[PDB]
Amino acid sequence: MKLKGKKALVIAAGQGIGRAIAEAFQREGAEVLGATLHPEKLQGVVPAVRLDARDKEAVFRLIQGLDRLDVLVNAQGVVPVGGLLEATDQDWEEAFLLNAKSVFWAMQAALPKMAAQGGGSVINIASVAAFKTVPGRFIYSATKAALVAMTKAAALEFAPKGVRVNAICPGTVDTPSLRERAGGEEGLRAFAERQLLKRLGRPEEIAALAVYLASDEGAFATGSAFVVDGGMSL
Amino acid sequence: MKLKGKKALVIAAGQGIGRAIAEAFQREGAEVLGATLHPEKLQGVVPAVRLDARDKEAVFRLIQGLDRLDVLVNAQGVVPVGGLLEATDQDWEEAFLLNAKSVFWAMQAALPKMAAQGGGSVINIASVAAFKTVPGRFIYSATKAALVAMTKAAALEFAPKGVRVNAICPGTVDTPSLRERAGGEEGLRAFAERQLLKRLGRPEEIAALAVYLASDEGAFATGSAFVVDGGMSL
Amino acid sequence: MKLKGKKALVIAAGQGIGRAIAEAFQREGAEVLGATLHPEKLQGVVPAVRLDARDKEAVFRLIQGLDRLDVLVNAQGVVPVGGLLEATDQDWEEAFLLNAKSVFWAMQAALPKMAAQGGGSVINIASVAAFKTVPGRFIYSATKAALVAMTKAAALEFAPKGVRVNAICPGTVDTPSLRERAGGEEGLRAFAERQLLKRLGRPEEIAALAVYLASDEGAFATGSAFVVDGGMSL
Amino acid sequence: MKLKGKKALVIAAGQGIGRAIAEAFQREGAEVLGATLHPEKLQGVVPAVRLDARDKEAVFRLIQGLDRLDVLVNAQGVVPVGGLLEATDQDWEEAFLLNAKSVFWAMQAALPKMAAQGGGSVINIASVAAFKTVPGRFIYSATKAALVAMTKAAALEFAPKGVRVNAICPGTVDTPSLRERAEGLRAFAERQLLKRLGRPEEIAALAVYLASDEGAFATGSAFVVDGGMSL
Ligand SMILES: [Cl-]
Repeated sequence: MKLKGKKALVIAAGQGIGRAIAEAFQREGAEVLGATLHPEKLQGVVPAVRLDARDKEAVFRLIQGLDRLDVLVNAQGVVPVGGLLEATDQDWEEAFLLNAKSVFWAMQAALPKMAAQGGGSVINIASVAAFKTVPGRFIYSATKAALVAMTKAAALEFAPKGVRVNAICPGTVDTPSLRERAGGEEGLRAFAERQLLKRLGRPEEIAALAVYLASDEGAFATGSAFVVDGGMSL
Repeated sequence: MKLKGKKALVIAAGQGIGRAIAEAFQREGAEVLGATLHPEKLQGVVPAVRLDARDKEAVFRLIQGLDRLDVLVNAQGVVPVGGLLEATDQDWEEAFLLNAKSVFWAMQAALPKMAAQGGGSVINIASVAAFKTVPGRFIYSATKAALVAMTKAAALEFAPKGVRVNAICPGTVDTPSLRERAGGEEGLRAFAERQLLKRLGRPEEIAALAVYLASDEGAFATGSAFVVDGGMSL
Repeated sequence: MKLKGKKALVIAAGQGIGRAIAEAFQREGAEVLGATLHPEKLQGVVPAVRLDARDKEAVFRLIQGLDRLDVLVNAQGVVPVGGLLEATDQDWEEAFLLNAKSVFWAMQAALPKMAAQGGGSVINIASVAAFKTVPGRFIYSATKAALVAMTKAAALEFAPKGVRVNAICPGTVDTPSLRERAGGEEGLRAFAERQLLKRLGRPEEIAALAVYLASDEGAFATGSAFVVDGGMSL
Repeated sequence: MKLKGKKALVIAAGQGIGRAIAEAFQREGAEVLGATLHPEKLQGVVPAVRLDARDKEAVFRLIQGLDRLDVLVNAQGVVPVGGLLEATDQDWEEAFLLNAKSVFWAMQAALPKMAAQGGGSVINIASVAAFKTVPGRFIYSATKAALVAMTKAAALEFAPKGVRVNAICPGTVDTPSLRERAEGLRAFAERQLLKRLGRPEEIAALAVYLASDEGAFATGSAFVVDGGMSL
């Protein structure tokens, strides 16, 4: 319905938000390719290709190899944990690489391609951590603030070329990566109890917003950072 | 099919964004009640009722008279024109009454009722003027900043009761009221030429986002202000 | 030394933050006039004039009657308390009148005057409530968000004239009116203990920032909102 | 009189905003040490030491070697130019190292020390580019947004220990680096609302407030001083 005739690439489509967005896009009629470290995770759900988003050459090769790209979703990311003194140089470099530099490359590859094919939509999954300080997320927040600034910079520069660039900034969403950090879904029951809404977000809730941004009806949004966080940053 | 179960009330559903939202809500399966000063405009389009949002008793009577209310959309508003010295006390009183005070009343009426029924979704149509300073919008900008603050306050307070409260913040959208502002359709191209995208927003672009926020998929968004402004605040 | 040869008007200079600003201004060499409902509180401290900031005519008459005005400080304000359903129309009208409309009037009177003399500085005392949602401040936060938007709108309009307009956004500051709504000392003390810094802000901490903004060294700040809130909005 | 008896370290104190801050601190009574790649620029005027802020070991050694430290200013930085496609990975690495990672290190060294010795004030010189998008500043904007996020994170974590952490976010300030980037200045001043560039002294006076006892209620703040350019 809403994405028929659109060609989409979703980076880190193997699980969680990335996967939910790939599945939602396909449901709305998009031709979707899910790039991920573990394409077997997508066996029989969405077309998939192996991609390590840390690999610049592979990111440029994949995007430049596509015939047409209408929507690019950057869902790749890692959540280092720790306050200022717990954080290490290795945390810093790993997180800035995957959370921000990877997206830099993907946009470098995709935006000219898109501009030269008329237009497009780029959707970066950031985090509410870009705006809201919480304990033990020193490195993570810095990477995500960088990502939002980059989203807006790209949006301004390519607006005259028909390419929209936006970020979605989720709060705490129940994902496989969250479960392994918090120890299963009843590990999650504790923190879900602390939320205002007494529950955690769903990947589907984030995917539906991405569908909007990818759609023809999302075409007047650019340079925006959409917070979906259950009121946690209030 | 995103709203098939839901009862929605749209205040100022007669034209522009409010009407686009009402029509879109209708298309997505919702039972819509359109309140407006001119109910004839919704004849054969959406069920309607006559309402002057400046009248506190009328606002409370309408909302408290409803059996069940799943979605409330506050699309009422006036756009006074002028810088600081051109602005009058009459502009101030009229704009704060309609743009802000009437929403205060609508929310006072609706949020307890929604709280009791287990949840719901309130959507305030604010403006990017709440965040982005532009010339000749002194009063308008103050009212819309007030409105976003109220949106967040209500969101925090009723999040435990499962009632979401969010704002959409449009940029320059082609509406009957903008056209009357611009002195006619002839005055629109000047506005469009100032836009990064070289075109004005479409009310449908705002409506699609309201559908997301009214839907079950929007249930993790609360206290957010969604900017859809064609990049103008970059 | 820092405000030598400056003429300053402080509205609501009779107590709290307003008084600290007037005293600090005078210490730094400015000629100061403290306008207040209660001029008796300033005798033998700063030159004083009776002024009810709710009275539009009186506000214009005082400001237009001054020979030269280099600095205007709007420190007037009231803090109603309550959530959405506790808040009243009385609260709304009173708070919007004093916190926002009176500043509208004062800037209408002052800014063209300052613009004609080639520069000046307007300092509005807003609140971190303009940005940060806290329980029980529904009306207050709305009025202060309005005030910050007005600050920026005026700043943009009069920047080419060399007149700066800025807001200081304090957190919880120890003032007679805070103690009037807390108790006097005992808690009061309870609230202080619970704060991040385990103390309330001092009026002098806001006043020193006001000195910067009023001074020639503050001439490159305009349209800014300076948060001084003991970290409470983090 | 605003900083009597305070001991301050200013990193990249050799020119521009860092230099103005070091001189202002001294006029306000502080004992100042200016650290810089070019201490010869400060000599006779401000006590100075050579420091390359890119060298992690050097940063920790200087800071942990100080007797006492009441105020730390991170004024180090670089402004790469270019849009998305112009920007290079080398631009990225060099700007994130100096603009952000070196501040990470300086705070890791200084904050625990301050916490154990009666608190203090850390002032990071960011940029209004952290908030306001302008053409040709893709990398720069990313680094300064990271820096503001870091400022707020550190401020929350160390508020309970008497340490304040704040950022000043300048607009376009007349500095030797700007002049080299750009007479030249004129064309860039014409397209400013105030029809002129910021002065380093205008930033420095705000740093004095933040460093002072009267600035102690500010923490986690990002103070914009940009001539209205982000309006
Ligand atoms: Cl008073």
